[PDB]
Amino acid sequence: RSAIDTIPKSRCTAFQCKHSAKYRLSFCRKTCGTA
Repeated sequence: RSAIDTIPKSRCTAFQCKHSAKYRLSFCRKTCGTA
């Protein structure tokens, strides 16, 4: 339950941050403040 890649190297992942949206942002966003 930790980061994935390119994201805010912490605990945000499209596997959490925003499940049905990883193909919309890229991976991380809402809980990632990155995209």
